[PDB]
Amino acid sequence: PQITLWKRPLVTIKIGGQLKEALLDTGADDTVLEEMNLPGRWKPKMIGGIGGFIKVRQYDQILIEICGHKAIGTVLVGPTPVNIIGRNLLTQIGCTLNF
Amino acid sequence: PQITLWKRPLVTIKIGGQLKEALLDTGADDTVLEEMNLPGRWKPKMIGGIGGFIKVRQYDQILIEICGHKAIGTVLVGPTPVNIIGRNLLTQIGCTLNF
Ligand SMILES: CCC(CC)CN(C[C@@H](O)[C@H](Cc1ccccc1)NC(=O)O[C@H]1CO[C@H]2OCC[C@H]21)S(=O)(=O)c1ccc(CO)cc1
Repeated sequence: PQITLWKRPLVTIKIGGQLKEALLDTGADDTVLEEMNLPGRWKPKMIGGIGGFIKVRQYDQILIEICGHKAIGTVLVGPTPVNIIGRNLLTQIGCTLNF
Repeated sequence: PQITLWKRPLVTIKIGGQLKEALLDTGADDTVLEEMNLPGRWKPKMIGGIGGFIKVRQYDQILIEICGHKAIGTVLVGPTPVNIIGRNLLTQIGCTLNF
């Protein structure tokens, strides 16, 4: 689809078998989701945003479906204000900016 | 143009008579620029993201030229680590997401 930006680009995602809402975020290198239980091993990591750095759980090679488009990649879980889909998965679904 | 997301979507902008590099950020409601001395009146504001909040100065009706496309609207100024072009100006230059 073509998505205009007069509203937040929110989409439904499916991860770990559960549906959630997420923000398509071209300003995020990484995908960061709010606290949730995910299967598989994880490693502690740190990521920095506009307000400072937070600790996250890094899940590698996680299956995640974004508006019916499949992606498999790194998902960070931690105290983010909003579920964000970052460029590491936006590239996998073929997302581009156009003007 | 069409911008892929393999790398950060940085473009050259013109504001207050200065050329800068800024992110085309669909995850940002409003535009936020690194510290700079703009003239005119402003209003204090706090904006939040990963890591917490920063204090910024809100200027209204600021002209920014993004890759030759003119846009005028709210520009926040504060200690952000990156210049961020948010949706309030992305819509004005005709920017869309596509996949
Ligand atoms: C509330 C939703 C977003 C935060 C969750 C909003 N952000 C824009 C986002 O694109 C930032 C923009 C950004 C980019 C680099 C450094 C600071 C902020 N990217 C970001 O935080 O990505 C992190 C995950 O991937 C990594 O790679 C970049 C940092 C990490 S934000 O910078 O905090 C922000 C911007 C403008 C406003 C005013 O409307 C309010 C918040």
